[PDB]
Amino acid sequence: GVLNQVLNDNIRNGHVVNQLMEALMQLSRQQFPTMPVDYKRSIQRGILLLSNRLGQLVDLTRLLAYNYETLMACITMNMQHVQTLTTEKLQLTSVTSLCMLIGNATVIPSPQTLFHYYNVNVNFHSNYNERINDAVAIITAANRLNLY
Amino acid sequence: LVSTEAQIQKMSQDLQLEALTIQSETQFLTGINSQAANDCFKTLIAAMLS
Amino acid sequence: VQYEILQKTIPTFEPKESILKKLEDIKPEQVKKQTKLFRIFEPRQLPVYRANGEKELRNRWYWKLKRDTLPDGDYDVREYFLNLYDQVLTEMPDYLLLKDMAVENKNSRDAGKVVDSETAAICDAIFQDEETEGVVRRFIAEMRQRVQADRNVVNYPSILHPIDHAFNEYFLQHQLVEPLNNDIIFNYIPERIRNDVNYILNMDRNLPSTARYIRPNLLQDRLNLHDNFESLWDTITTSNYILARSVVPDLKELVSTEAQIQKMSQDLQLEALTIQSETQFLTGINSQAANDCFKTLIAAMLSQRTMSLDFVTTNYMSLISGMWLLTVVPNDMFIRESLVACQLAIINTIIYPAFGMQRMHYRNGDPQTPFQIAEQQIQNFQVANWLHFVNNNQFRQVVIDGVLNQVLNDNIRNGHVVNQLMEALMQLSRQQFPTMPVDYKRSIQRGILLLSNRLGQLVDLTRLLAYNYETLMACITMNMQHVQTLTTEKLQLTSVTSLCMLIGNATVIPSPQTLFHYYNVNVNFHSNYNERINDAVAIITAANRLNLYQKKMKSIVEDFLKRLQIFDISRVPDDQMYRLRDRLRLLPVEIRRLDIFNLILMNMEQIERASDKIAQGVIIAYRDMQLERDEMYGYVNIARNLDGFQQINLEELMRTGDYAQITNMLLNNQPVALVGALPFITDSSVISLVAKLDATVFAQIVKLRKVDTLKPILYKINSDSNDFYLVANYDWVPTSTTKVYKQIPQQFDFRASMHMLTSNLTFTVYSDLLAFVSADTVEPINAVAFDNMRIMNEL
Amino acid sequence: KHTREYAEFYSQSNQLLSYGDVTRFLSNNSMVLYTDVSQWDSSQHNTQPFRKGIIMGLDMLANMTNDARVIQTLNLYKQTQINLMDSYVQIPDGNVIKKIQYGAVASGEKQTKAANSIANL
Amino acid sequence: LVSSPMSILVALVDINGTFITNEELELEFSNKYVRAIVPDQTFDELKQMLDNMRKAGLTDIPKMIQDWLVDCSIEKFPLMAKIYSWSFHVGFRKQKMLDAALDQLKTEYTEDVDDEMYREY
Repeated sequence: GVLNQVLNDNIRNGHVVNQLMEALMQLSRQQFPTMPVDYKRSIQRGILLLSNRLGQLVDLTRLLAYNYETLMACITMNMQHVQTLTTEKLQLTSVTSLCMLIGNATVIPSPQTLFHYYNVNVNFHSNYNERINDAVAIITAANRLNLY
Repeated sequence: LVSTEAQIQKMSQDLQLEALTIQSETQFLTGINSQAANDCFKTLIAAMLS
Repeated sequence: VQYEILQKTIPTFEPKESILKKLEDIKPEQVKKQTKLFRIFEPRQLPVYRANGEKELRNRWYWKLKRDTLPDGDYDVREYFLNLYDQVLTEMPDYLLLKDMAVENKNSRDAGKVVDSETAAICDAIFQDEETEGVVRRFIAEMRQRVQADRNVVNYPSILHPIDHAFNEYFLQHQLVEPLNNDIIFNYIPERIRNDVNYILNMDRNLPSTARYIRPNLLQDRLNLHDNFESLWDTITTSNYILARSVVPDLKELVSTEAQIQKMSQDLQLEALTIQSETQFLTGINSQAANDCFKTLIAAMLSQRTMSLDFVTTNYMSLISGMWLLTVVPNDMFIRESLVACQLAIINTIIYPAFGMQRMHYRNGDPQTPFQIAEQQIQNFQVANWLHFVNNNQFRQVVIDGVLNQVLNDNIRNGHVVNQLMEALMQLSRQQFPTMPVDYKRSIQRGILLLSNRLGQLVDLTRLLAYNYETLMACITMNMQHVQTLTTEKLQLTSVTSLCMLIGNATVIPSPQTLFHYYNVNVNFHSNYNERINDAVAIITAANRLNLYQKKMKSIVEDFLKRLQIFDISRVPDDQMYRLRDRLRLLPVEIRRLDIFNLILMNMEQIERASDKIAQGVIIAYRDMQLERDEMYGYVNIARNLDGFQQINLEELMRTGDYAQITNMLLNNQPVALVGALPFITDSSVISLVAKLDATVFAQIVKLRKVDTLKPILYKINSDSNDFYLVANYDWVPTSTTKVYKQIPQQFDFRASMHMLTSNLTFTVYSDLLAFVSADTVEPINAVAFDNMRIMNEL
Repeated sequence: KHTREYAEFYSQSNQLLSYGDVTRFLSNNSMVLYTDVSQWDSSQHNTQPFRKGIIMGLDMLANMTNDARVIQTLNLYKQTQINLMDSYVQIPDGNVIKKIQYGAVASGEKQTKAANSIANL
Repeated sequence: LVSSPMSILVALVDINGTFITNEELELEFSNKYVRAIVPDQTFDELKQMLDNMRKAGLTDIPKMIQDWLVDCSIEKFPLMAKIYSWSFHVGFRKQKMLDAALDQLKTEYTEDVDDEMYREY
């Protein structure tokens, strides 16, 4: 009964990273016709820096997807997708850090962490519903009591 | 996480930003620390969840 | 004067760092020699009991593990066997002479010898024992060695467990040494060095027929580190470049710098009053620079390390020296940016202005080099021909003596390209420079004159460079892979000018001792590389075949790179090491390591079942089952097999942590067999068996959801039990509801355990074969190149 | 002298950038961070980490040469750094000389200026 | 005490054209305009510096700085430069070598440092 925003199964198993690697490898073999050769070498070597971490990136994608699904199991309110007024800024250098520093150590939410998250979500949802009920009851009572 | 000195060494050797830079400018690897990696992981998962 | 000492705590910072050696400093790994026979089992005397559990008068010998340190849990057992594989690989020798292990058999009729001393200990223990049968004593008395001097063979008696015999026999029959003689020693020299007429090779020893040597494992790179391992390849190529710099001979009897500089000053007609371009022509001309240029060029070509051109555009003599350098050295040896910069300077300073052509507007990143455009645009035939040759001058990839080598064009090797360069330069000199001031044409002419006053010296220098390159390339054992490196070696063009201006008529060629040293260093590095590849591949394959899924193999690749001794492993990221693991995983395992692992795989179950520390499982039945009669136990609740019972894998139970099935089966008293390496408690108490203690050791599994603490009871009921009379006085065969899945030890049969180990009676092994070769060089005045002519012919 | 980052040493021939180079990139999308570092003589980063970084550089350089004299020069420099890692200072105080442990950086050494520039960068 | 405010004052004056170093004394001039962006914390620090001045018995110098702070103009900045230069003419501070050294080698070394940062450095 809860709306959930789920990922492509290729993200969940991390296989899409292979395609990324494939594309990256193709980009490393390109001539860059008019580009100065030193800049071309630097760009191609960066492309290979990301491409040669194929196994680590597959592991990272699987870990991220698994953590997302496990923590999403604890969400009790509909995961409505809207474009919010203010966003969360994300540095692409932080993305580089995550891509180049991730190892092979699996980290999943602790069962107590999952229960805490689920309990906080349930408490917020129940409080939201109960305060809606209280507000609606008071408003309707005022209207029916003719408290103009 | 991968040792940050090892990864910085690798990425600096491969990128060679120092040689590309003009002699009047400074260029080097930035934001390749473990704190940034943890922040990215948390930010991605939390943003998707919320 | 009294002193006061104030100390402070400075935190200790310990940078992570390995100790890196140069290629010449890498010591060859020591030759493995076996001193004792490898043994996993030994004979041990145990009391035996009758069918009713009564103790017999005589004991019995059984095979028992020498080191019973075998852990609990199936995964830990497989890890133990991986460690055993490592131990056996460490103990596997390179060669074997059994007379070293031979000891006196004091009970032999002929006072003969046996191998090893532990066999003699067993022989004494069996012979002196009163319970030993006289047939065994006769057999021990007949145990002696047999020598065959004509065959150079010796056979020794040995007492070994069948698995011990298998391992030792494999060691004996798969040794690495092989016959050595003078023909082999000379064939060890590279063929091109032997075929060279400039070297005379001599020997003053006749190696005996009983001499041996171990061949280096010179397989070409199975990892292809030249492909996509750019940092590791950069390290390898830098090490090769440093090694090559040390073997390039120093130029001798160069032209005096003072005399040459005076001659150049006279030729240039330098004026004190005027600022001139010719004044810079003399910059940085010295013998040290000439030697540096020679070493840099030859070492970079040998190691295939990319070079970078460093020059000042205001120095035109540097540009003419660069013309010569680009003529002789293939342009792919230079980083593209420096090559195009030097070519553009040459074009726009010498070529286009000579012909009145508008200055080239060359674009950074252009697909064509400046010389490639000039070749199409230049109409003079000589200049265009030289430009075309420089554009198309390339190394030839050729496999010589099984090694990939980069070969210079034959016209470079005999110095004929210098004539084409000189024809182009003379054509440039004849030009008018229509758009330039006459002084500019004068400066260009004076630089060309400086270069062309030494045409014969340049031909000789090109021939010398090519000859030294190919002679030192004969000593390379690993494939010369042509690929641009991450970092380059800087080559100042003033050094090229110094080499061109100061080269004399003296011919210098690599010393035979220098060639042998270079070859030995290369062979040592190649052999160490191959051996460490073999070790890593064997360990990785064994771990995969042992199902060690929790093992992180970063440690194995880290050790492999550490033993390569030239890589700073602490700065190698884990991704690169796991890529190396992936590449290693695709290589076949070396024959000896593979066979040793096959023996271990075949015999590991038996070795594990020989352990007294652990059992292979526990059958929880809920019915009375009579204890088995075994001579070395009495009555024992042992199960030889798990037939007829549902099996719960304890390794899977511990991995998944799901105790639902086992808890349900324990609560419902459903017969089961918990399978996995377990510790057990040995209990000789008959009352404990009557009390059914063994059936009480499973409720903790339900209580705590743990199987680590599980320790089934092994009953050992015989006349040594305190309450054994109950068995004896009631014609009662003990029964139990729980059985311990375990095997009984195998009896030690002395006659069956005797094996005649055969080896060579005696030989001597040699390490450095080139030590037996004394080499010398002909007079350098008469040293000839490939074309049968003297390398340098100028007066 | 040819590295622009080292303001103390950078110069084409002999003269330093006495007016400095900071105003080129001052803009409304730019900010300049400046810090006084005159008090970083006994800081923890001028202790073992700094000297051992220099020592590691020397160890790397030792593998790039075949000349015994260059290797001996590098060894002597490394020994100077090793000795200066565990150093004490003398300070008089009336009639008693205090020997105070000091494994940090100070002027009066040949490499102080350039080494401080390297460490600060 | 008197020289402290300058380190903040330089950050309160907008650029209306400036110099740009080219090579060691060579200046190319820009007409670039840059506004001075100053957070409230910097103003609090300047207030604290003036309070320290007054706590030491200074009345005229902090009053001059406050008067200049009304406009923060470069035309009246010569008075700030004057105060800065004058501060250094109150002589040297030739304290005992013991006290000066102990001030120099006053260290609080800790094992609680960022290992990653130190290894990278």
